[PDB]
Order: sequence, then C-alpha cells, then structure tokens
Amino acid sequence: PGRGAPLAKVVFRDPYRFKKRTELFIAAEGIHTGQFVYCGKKAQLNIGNVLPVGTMPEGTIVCCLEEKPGDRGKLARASGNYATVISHNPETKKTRVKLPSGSKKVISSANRAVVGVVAGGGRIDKPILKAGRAYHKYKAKRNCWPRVR
Amino acid sequence: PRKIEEIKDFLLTARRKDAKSVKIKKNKDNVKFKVRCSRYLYTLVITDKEKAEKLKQSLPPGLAVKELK
Amino acid sequence: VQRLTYRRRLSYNTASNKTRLSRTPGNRIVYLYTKKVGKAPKSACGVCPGRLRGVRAVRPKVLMRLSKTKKHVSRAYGGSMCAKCVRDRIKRAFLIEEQKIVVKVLKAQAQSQK
Amino acid sequence: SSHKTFRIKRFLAKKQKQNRPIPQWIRMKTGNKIRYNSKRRHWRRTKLGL
Amino acid sequence: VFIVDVKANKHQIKQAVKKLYDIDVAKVNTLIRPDGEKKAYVRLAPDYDALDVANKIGII
Amino acid sequence: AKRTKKVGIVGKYGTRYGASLRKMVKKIEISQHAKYTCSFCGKTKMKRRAVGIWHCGSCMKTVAGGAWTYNTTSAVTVKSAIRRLKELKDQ
RNA sequence: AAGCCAGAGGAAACUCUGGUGGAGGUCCGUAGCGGUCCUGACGUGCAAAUCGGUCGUCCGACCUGGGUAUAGGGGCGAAAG
RNA sequence: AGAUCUUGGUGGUAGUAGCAAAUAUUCAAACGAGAACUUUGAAGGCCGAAGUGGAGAAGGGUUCCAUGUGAACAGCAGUUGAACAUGGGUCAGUCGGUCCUGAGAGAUGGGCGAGCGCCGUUCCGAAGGGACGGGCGAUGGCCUCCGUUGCCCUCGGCCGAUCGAAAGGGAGUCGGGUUCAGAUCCCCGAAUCCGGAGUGGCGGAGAUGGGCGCCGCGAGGCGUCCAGUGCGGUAACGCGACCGAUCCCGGAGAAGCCGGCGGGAGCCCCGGGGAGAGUUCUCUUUUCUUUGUGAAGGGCAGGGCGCCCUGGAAUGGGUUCGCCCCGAGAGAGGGGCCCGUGCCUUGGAAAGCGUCGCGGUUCCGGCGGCGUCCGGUGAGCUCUCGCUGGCCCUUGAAAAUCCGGGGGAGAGGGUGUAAAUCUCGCGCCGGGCCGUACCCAUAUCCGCAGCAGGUCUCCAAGGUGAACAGCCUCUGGCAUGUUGGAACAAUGUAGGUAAGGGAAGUCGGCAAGCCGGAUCCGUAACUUCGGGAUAAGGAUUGGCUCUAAGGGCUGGGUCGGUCGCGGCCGGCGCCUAGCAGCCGACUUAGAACUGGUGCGGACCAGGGGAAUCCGACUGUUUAAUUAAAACAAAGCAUCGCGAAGGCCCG
Ligand SMILES: [Mg+2]
Ligand SMILES: [Mg+2]
Ligand SMILES: [Mg+2]
Ligand SMILES: [Mg+2]
Ligand SMILES: [Mg+2]
Ligand SMILES: [Mg+2]
Ligand SMILES: [Mg+2]
Ligand SMILES: [Mg+2]
Ligand SMILES: [Mg+2]
Ligand SMILES: [Mg+2]
Ligand SMILES: [Mg+2]
Ligand SMILES: [Mg+2]
Ligand SMILES: [Mg+2]
Ligand SMILES: [Mg+2]
Ligand SMILES: [Mg+2]
Ligand SMILES: [Mg+2]
Ligand SMILES: [Mg+2]
Ligand SMILES: [Mg+2]
Ligand SMILES: [Mg+2]
Ligand SMILES: [Mg+2]
Ligand SMILES: [Mg+2]
Ligand SMILES: [Mg+2]
Ligand SMILES: [Mg+2]
Ligand SMILES: [Mg+2]
Ligand SMILES: [Mg+2]
Ligand SMILES: [Mg+2]
Ligand SMILES: [Mg+2]
Ligand SMILES: [Mg+2]
Ligand SMILES: [Mg+2]
Ligand SMILES: [Mg+2]
Ligand SMILES: [Mg+2]
Ligand SMILES: [Mg+2]
Ligand SMILES: [Mg+2]
Ligand SMILES: [Mg+2]
Ligand SMILES: [Mg+2]
Ligand SMILES: [Mg+2]
Ligand SMILES: [Mg+2]
Ligand SMILES: [Mg+2]
Ligand SMILES: [Mg+2]
Ligand SMILES: [Mg+2]
Ligand SMILES: [Mg+2]
Ligand SMILES: [Mg+2]
Ligand SMILES: [Mg+2]
Ligand SMILES: [Mg+2]
Ligand SMILES: [Zn+2]
Ligand SMILES: [Zn+2]
Repeated sequence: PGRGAPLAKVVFRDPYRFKKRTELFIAAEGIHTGQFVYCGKKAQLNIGNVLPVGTMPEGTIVCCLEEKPGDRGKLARASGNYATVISHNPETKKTRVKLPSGSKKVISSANRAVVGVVAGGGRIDKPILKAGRAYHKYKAKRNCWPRVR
Repeated sequence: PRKIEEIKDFLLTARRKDAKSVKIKKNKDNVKFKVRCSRYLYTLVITDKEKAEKLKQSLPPGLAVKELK
Repeated sequence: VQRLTYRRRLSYNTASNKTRLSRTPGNRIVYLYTKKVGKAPKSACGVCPGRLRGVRAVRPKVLMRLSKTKKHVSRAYGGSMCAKCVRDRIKRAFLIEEQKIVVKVLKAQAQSQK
Repeated sequence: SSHKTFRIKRFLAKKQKQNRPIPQWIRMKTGNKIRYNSKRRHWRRTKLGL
Repeated sequence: VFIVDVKANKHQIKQAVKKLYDIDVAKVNTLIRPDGEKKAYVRLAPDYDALDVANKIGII
Repeated sequence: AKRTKKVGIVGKYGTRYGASLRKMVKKIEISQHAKYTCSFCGKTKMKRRAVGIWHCGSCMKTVAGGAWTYNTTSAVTVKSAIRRLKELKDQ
C-alpha cells in the first residue's frame, strides 16, 4: 500500500544455522513466483538477480541500486524506473551510472543491484479522472492531498 | 445424555460406583430406564413391557429404583 | 410476531455478537449466540487454493480438545500438505537427486583426461 | 453506568450513606445550634463531583 | 446470609463459617451491597439444616 | 446489438471528464481488465490482481508486470538487451 | 456501460436486430446527513439558534460511536480568519 | 442624594403578560375531609413494528421496590409522584472485565539539560536468571528407587520493560421454575471448558504371534530361538488410542466494498382437525386466539468441494440468471472429505402451554381428565450458510493463543499376563477478584429545569402499495405532553375555498397554484455521441363477469410362458406428431356488461419551454445573518532535490 511497485517475497537459506530467511525485494518486471533468483558476485545476468555493478557489462540496466557499498537498495526503486551502467574503471574501484533523473553518478563497483526494470509499468499514464480516486491514492500515503492555493 | 442400545451394557453402568439412582419412566409404548451417573444420564429404552418387568427386578441392590408415577 | 432482545450487554452487531433463532421447550423464540465458523487448514505448498480434506474445521482453541486423528491424515505431511503437492515433491526429490548422479558421472567421464 | 469499577462504586457508597437526615435526638443536645442536614444532596438537583 | 468483611473472598468466608459454627458449607456466593458492605450467601451442605443452625446462631 | 457507437467501455463515465480524457483512459481500461493468455500453462486466465501484479487463476502463478498491460514494451526490450549482454559477457 | 448468446444483411471489408448482463464519485426518492426559500413561526422563545412547510445529497471526496495524536503566537483548516 | 456606585430589602407595572408545538376525551364506582387530573371497570381515540413497543452502550448513582406522609417541590390540582420518611434490593468457572496487541503512550541504556526534567524506543547496553539433556557430588527421603538441591557442560535473539479496546482477537451454559423488587448468577435439571493427580484411579490400546525339540490319538500344553513404538483402503482417506526432545516448516487466529444466484431457519400466507372465546335482526360448517422441544452427543437428509479411481472427448461437448470448464483429463460411472444451525433420537414430558374440573396448605413448583394433530405453498421479509463474479494509481490489522507436519537425539522389555507410552472410554478435585438493581429519554443523561434541542445500537406483524413511503389495524403502550370551564369579537398563527379577468400586484411570480403514479404511443435543437429525455405533446385508468397465455409432479408396456390374486427371467410390443391423472403461484393481454364521464377518486406523487452570465461535473465552506460565481477537484505547466540531499520541526 502506498506504492506503485509490487514487492517480491523471496526466501533464502541461512548459510550458518538451520533456518529460512525471508527477504522483501522490489519486484523487477518479469519475475514470477516459483522462480529462482541468485544474489552474489558469481550470479549471472538474469532479470531479478542481485549482482554487483562492477561485474556487469557496460550497458546493462539495473533496478534497486545501492547508493553506498554495503547498504541495501536506495536508487531507481519507484515503479517503472531503472538505472543504467555507463562505465567502470578497474583502478580505484569506481563505476559511473545514469540515474532515472538523467544525472550521472559515480558509485563503488561493489554496490549491488537487481537486474532489469522495476515492475509497475507506466502507472502515471492513466488519468486519475476523479477527485475521489486522488483521495484514495493519497489516503494510503499521507495527509497532503487537498491542496489549497 | 447418552443412549444405551441393548440390555447387558446398561447393567454394568447401573452397577457402576458413580451411579446415583435409577429412574423408570412408563410411556404409552415404551419404558425408559435412566441411571444417573456422574457425567451422563444413560437412558435404555425397551418397547416390550414384560422385558422391562424382568429388568426392573434384575437391578443391582443398594441403588435407588424410584418410579416416576 | 414476537420480537426479540439481546441476552448479553453487547448491544452492537459486531462480528462476535452473532446470534441465531431457537425455539425453547417453553415455546418461545430466543437468541443463541453462535460460535465462529472455523476453517480447514491451507496447504503448506502455498500454491493450490483449496483447503485440506479429512481435517475438522474448527476454531484454533477447539483443536486443543480434539483427538489426534481428527487433526491430521495418515500420510507423510498429512494434515499439513495436500496429497497432490506431496506427490510432486516426492517426484521432485527423486528426479533432482538422480540429476546429481547424472552430472557426477558426466564429470567423472570428463576427468578421464589430463 | 452498569459497568463500574470498585473504586467508583465504593465512592458512590459513601455519598449514599452520608445523604441522610440528622437524628432527632441531636436537636436536644446542649449547645446544639444545628437545625437540619445542610449537606443534603438530591440526585437530580445537583450532581456528584466525579 | 451474612455481612462479611469487604476483603474476605469465598475461600476465607467458607473457612470462617466452617469453624466458628461447626458446619459444612457447599458453596458461597458473594455480592457487594450499594452501601459498600459485602454480603455472602452461604449454602450449607445437604446434611446440615439451615433452619436449626440459624436457631442456635440466634436469628430465628 | 451494438449498444454504443464509440465510447465502448468508458460509457460508465457518462458525459463527465472530457472526451479526450475518456478516450485516453479507454485503451488503458481495456488492457487492464483484459484476460491474457498464460505463458506458463496456455490458459487465458492471466488477469490483473493489483497494479503491477498479474495472476493466473489456473496454475496459480503470479508474475510482476506493467501497471495496465501484462508486460510493457519497455521491459520487453530490456529483457532482450540483457540477454544480448549476457551472451556478450561470455563467449 | 463492458462482457456474452442467437438471428439477419453483405462478394469481402464489415454492418444491423432482439435478448442477456448489471457498470456508474449515475438519476427519482426514504432513513441518515445537510440547511435553499418563505427573508414563515418564535423573537422577555420550547430553544443564549429552536420549530413548520419547502428543500440539497442519499454507494460515496458517504454518515457515525469509541480509542488515539496535534495546545495558544501554538494547533488544525477542500481556506470562511 | 447622586458615582449606568457596593450589598440587602421593597414598590408601581400587576392579579397584568401569560400557563396555545405534536387530533381527545366521556360515563359509573371505590378510597378519601376534599376528585377534571388517583385507581378500577366500560366506551371513544392516538403511537401503527424506521412505535409513544421490548432491551442495551455512554452518562446518572439508589432515581429501582414495598409501606406511610400530605409541610415544601412536581409553574392548576392531586388521595398521585423520579418528592419526603422508614425499611429492603444487584448471588457467575462457562455474561463481561481480567489476557493480547492496534493507532499510540512510556521507562531503562545512552544523549541533552542551570534545573524540575525531556529526547529517544532499539537507537551508542556485558540487555538472555530459562531448559526436559548430561556430569560432579551431596543419599536430602518408602537412602530397591525416582523425586529435591548446589556447581559445571550443552542449548536457548521475539532484538527489548511496561501500558493501550466492557464494539477488535479471546476456551467453555443452556431449558424450566421462582421475587414486591435479582437471575444465562438463585432453585431444579441437563451439560460443558480449563487446570491438577506423586503414591499411578479403573479399563482399553501399545501387546502379546511365528519357527523348532518334545509331550499329548488328536484337540490341547512344556522348553528354546525369533519378531512385535497399531491396522485398513488402488486412491481421495478411514479406524478408539497410535512413544518421542532441542530444532525447522506450515496452518488457524487473519480480514475490504458491491452484485447476482442457491440452501436452511424464524416470521408471514393457505387448506383442514381440536380446545376456548366473538357474532347470530338475517346470513355465516363462520371470525379471532392457541395448537413446544435448549445445549451437548448418535444417526440421516441436505448444501458444498480447486479431492480420488476408470476412461479418453471434433459431428466438440458440459453448464449458469450471468458466467465459466475441459488431453494440465470434459461428458459418464463409482467413490472420498467438509459443513451439517435442518429431521429423528437421548435429553422428552416428568417440564411448558391450552382447556375442563377437585381439593385445600391466610399465599400449594397441589391433584386429576383431555389435547399439544395433519398437510400445501412462495422472485415473500429478516438472519445465516454457500457458490460465482465485479471495483481499486484504494488491496482492505497486529499479537496473545492453539494445532499439524519434517527430523529422529533419545526412551523402554527379553517373550513377561511384560515395559516405556497414550490426543481412547469412564472416574476424582478445584476454578479465586471486580461489575451485575434501575433509567437509557418529549421526566432518571448534557443543555441552570420534568427544556419541542442534543445523545451510539439490536428485534420488527396484517391491509394497500414498487416499497422499512404515506394512511388504517393487531401484540405492546399511552392519556394529548407543566392547567381546566364558558363563549366564537377584532388582530394574529396554521389550513382551505372563491364568480369574471389572469401577474394588471411586486424590486423580483415572493407565496400559493398548475403538473404528478402506471400502461400505450410520441419525442426537438444542441452535443464531449455518453446525453438532452419523465424532453415537449397525446390517449387510457373504476366495478363486475369471463376468455386466453406463461408451470410442477407422477404414470406412459405386448402378455399366469405361473405361484414368489403377487414377484425373478422372457417368446411376448411399438407411446418415439406425445398423452392420461393430480397439484399450484402470481402476472399479462383481449372481450362483454355496467355506473349522473366517474375511476393513480384518500394516500403517494416532476409544472414546462426559449435563451444570457459564472462555475466543468460529484464534492466542500463562514456551528449562530453570506451555500455562492467563493474553496477543492481531475487535467495542464513550472520549480527544488541523487541522501554529506530537497522541504520542514526542534
Ligand atoms: Mg488547488
Ligand atoms: Mg430445534
Ligand atoms: Mg441534569
Ligand atoms: Mg460476582
Ligand atoms: Mg449519486
Ligand atoms: Mg440525486
Ligand atoms: Mg455545513
Ligand atoms: Mg444559511
Ligand atoms: Mg424570519
Ligand atoms: Mg477577509
Ligand atoms: Mg444612600
Ligand atoms: Mg452631591
Ligand atoms: Mg391573562
Ligand atoms: Mg392558555
Ligand atoms: Mg392510527
Ligand atoms: Mg424503547
Ligand atoms: Mg418508583
Ligand atoms: Mg402546583
Ligand atoms: Mg428520597
Ligand atoms: Mg533477548
Ligand atoms: Mg494490557
Ligand atoms: Mg470483544
Ligand atoms: Mg429485572
Ligand atoms: Mg424433542
Ligand atoms: Mg467428470
Ligand atoms: Mg402435559
Ligand atoms: Mg439489568
Ligand atoms: Mg414534558
Ligand atoms: Mg427533551
Ligand atoms: Mg452544568
Ligand atoms: Mg397519524
Ligand atoms: Mg391537544
Ligand atoms: Mg390534558
Ligand atoms: Mg378567481
Ligand atoms: Mg374560474
Ligand atoms: Mg408589473
Ligand atoms: Mg406597478
Ligand atoms: Mg415558490
Ligand atoms: Mg430541454
Ligand atoms: Mg373495464
Ligand atoms: Mg459548482
Ligand atoms: Mg471548464
Ligand atoms: Mg451561517
Ligand atoms: Mg484546460
Ligand atoms: Zn498443494
Ligand atoms: Zn497459467
């Protein structure tokens, strides 16, 4: 609720104790239930896989890009959005990407990201057509909608 | 309440230790024996009058045989 | 008609204030406060939407006073998973483990060369 | 209401007990100067504090 | 029927009645009166008559 | 018979909101409420559950797709681009 | 309204007819909510804002109880200080 | 003597205004000093099930209920009272609170702060005080032996105290009787949940069978060896249990709104059979009332299934009101499971009720007779269960709590009338604390009050009718809303009517009036093609007597060729254009007859058209003079910001 992008409930195996870990990814457009996704350095180019941008080709596009190495996804998360890998350089471990706004940004080559666009398509294409549908849309987000000039 | 189908399994519930009393009710077409145990009230229904006559005299001693009429 | 009243102090038509009409031996209509409708368990596969068979559908705390047989089925994963998806997992476990034997032999005939 | 706490009910009990007239024999005491119970409270005329 | 201390529960009321009247009681009910005094309905055992117990208590 | 001449599905909106806004939302509502064929089981039972979520009633397979269409033309060219970059990544 | 069934006219392109269906910040209109006009009643009132008729809306930005949160140059305001 | 002076008292006004919102009272009697108002009876009326009825939540706090008083109060009165006085009244394991979390509140650590303190709620903490497992021992003691106890080994994150709902979640109580006032709480009777059991309370299960040496005519026994933590069905799954920890997985709790169908109940309706009343001037086999079976078990209908087996379908078929379904297994045949609130049964008739009587015990859960029966209906109303859809840039709680499965660490006996163990049947004990009366409103609450205001819900009969509309009625309730009597002046408030004219009135058709329901016709400009539209305009409408049309159930046999006036197999036959009998809803159409042309006869119930301005629309707004053209709105456009950030609090 309050988001255009659907969420994927991925289940991994905990590598240290007998347990099942449940992650909440942002669904990339194309992934389905009962599908394996692979996260790591050795994961290969497939939609939904979470692999570092430093091991990607120079034209691939990503879904949930990290702003910093180590944290979790922070960029291109809203529905239909993506970043693009522009260039790397093996020296100084840097990678330049193109954000959804068109800004070019330099991030570390260890930053992880899902592969593909994020599901939710062109949600903004449909006219709302109704004050009531704008009321319901913002009732799920916050108290900001009826704007007095 | 529990219903008892045949005769001999009513006899040992009648002679059970927690059996407080036995009540004999006569109707137009059957006779009902009701032993009041601790949890349930076991009712055994006999349509034959002479069968109920024999069962009435076959009850264990030391138990109430109160008749309802 | 003879009209009825609530027998408890909850006067609102909430989900726990559900009643049904009953005729007493005294020939009057009264409310009988019903229990909630129980649900059979879903399947642990989380795929097929039907609920399990052979298991009584009651409220969760009723299951404490039920017999063991009434709460499960005589099968592996009985009472927790459907029969259909148990057959699939039995086949899946066998066939993938056979595939492991396939690739182990396949690399074993690969390592015949330096 | 019908639903009350113990503290509220205990409070209403005291206010009930002290809402009674003075005994007749009080007026015969020497140096009495008390005519009636001036702290009487009717449930409709004035309401309780709580 | 007794007027009892407001802090006395059913266990204490039953035990008190049992010892100082030498009777056996079956069950005890309890309400608090609108004046604040607790009142106990103490049902005696079937082999104890409430009428002649109340006689020797002195409330005939 | 043919009950309307041109409004189609947006006849439910009456005269409101303007002709071009009803026309713009007409093609979106047709695709959003349409039943697509499932690519996993072949049955035409894949219908939208929420925005971006598509679900097949037969095989109970849920997929992440577009807001109104099952898959956007953006993601279709993306999946093809990733495949070409993968086959370029190896040799 | 969409969806669906049947029939008819067409060389195709396609078009037409009768049903079915039950959409909608849809219409008439109760309860509810509101408060247009009579500038009616009353105006030392029933009432420190009420009453009568007539009215607006009545599946939705709907009405409403209780529980919470926001406190004075602060709050909150589909905005009238 | 003044200060619209302060406090207190008193006049004229003035026996004046007034005691006029919601139709209404009347007769007789009783008590009593006293009756328009009390009570009883009889009439006439109202509320008319969206109540003036029956019950609750909040709030009140004794107003509840008996008896008495007649001072003051109840704006008249009162013999009455929600007044006054004296007493009495609220009984729980299973109705709530209590328990859980929700939005949120809030300590501790830490940080800040002159300081009371306040920031923060996992953040900057050495935040687990628990555990069957085992070892070291104490032998504590019915020292056989298993229970205590200290330390150690091993395992253990809800990762955060705590509070937060008498409408959310949350195990399990119902039937009858009873009081002046309490009852799902008391009594009677039927159950049921949770917790406990060390000596193990009884059973049953586990679990008690084979092989061989012999004995014994055999049947039946002795010794050894070997198993035995249940069994059945192809399957869905079933059976009365069915060893098992740490750990893991899952389920239930746990889910929006709207639509259309179907099942069940309660109510309503119809035809009879009883019992009791009502009418009888005449008719009326008539009119009215009444005509039960709780929970909890067992069995069976019935509803549902996205469950199984056989088999393999196009000349595609199955099927719904709609849909929809099928080589990923249709149709068909046979099964399995769930729910079972329905019926029968134990409860159960002994109770209850209706009647007709007999006793008395100031005032009996008295006693007795008879009955408590058979059917038919439905787009009917209300609940409830189920199926299937639609809508969302809206996806419609959480946690206590309970359960199933995976795994197999372990445990238990050496063939004993056996062990460990048991979610199986029965038996034993306990369930503490607080609330519980009453009002719940034109008189028990707030509004200074018995104030036309305000204040959250549940149940919901007949007629008419589209209807929870309006109008009338039944069950239930009441006395006209803080007075009565007599008149019927003006002026008024509220309601009507009005000849001829028809807005000439007025700032202005303000107000009032016209229209109005349904059926059949017929509908313009303009238009964003959806609308305009009930456009505009016209006809009909009663009563009575018919006639058509629209259904559902059964049975459709050619025969003794024999005997299980009847049945198995069949020489023996062609309803196959379908009939024959029975049963029952409304609804539509057509016609005749008929009335002083009157007929949506009350009630209900759009005046219409042609334009100009503004706002797109729906919505919102100054509670108490402005509902608008004002605000909002979707749409359009611009601006800032890549988090070391934008905007903002502090
Ligand atoms: Mg604006
Ligand atoms: Mg019944
Ligand atoms: Mg008051
Ligand atoms: Mg109590
Ligand atoms: Mg509307
Ligand atoms: Mg309207
Ligand atoms: Mg307003
Ligand atoms: Mg106004
Ligand atoms: Mg005025
Ligand atoms: Mg101004
Ligand atoms: Mg002076
Ligand atoms: Mg002077
Ligand atoms: Mg006067
Ligand atoms: Mg007057
Ligand atoms: Mg009336
Ligand atoms: Mg009422
Ligand atoms: Mg009274
Ligand atoms: Mg007076
Ligand atoms: Mg008093
Ligand atoms: Mg911890
Ligand atoms: Mg709490
Ligand atoms: Mg509750
Ligand atoms: Mg009462
Ligand atoms: Mg019965
Ligand atoms: Mg089939
Ligand atoms: Mg009887
Ligand atoms: Mg009460
Ligand atoms: Mg009044
Ligand atoms: Mg009032
Ligand atoms: Mg006040
Ligand atoms: Mg009326
Ligand atoms: Mg009047
Ligand atoms: Mg009067
Ligand atoms: Mg005239
Ligand atoms: Mg005229
Ligand atoms: Mg003029
Ligand atoms: Mg003039
Ligand atoms: Mg007018
Ligand atoms: Mg027009
Ligand atoms: Mg006619
Ligand atoms: Mg407007
Ligand atoms: Mg505009
Ligand atoms: Mg105003
Ligand atoms: Mg524009
Ligand atoms: Zn499954
Ligand atoms: Zn599919």
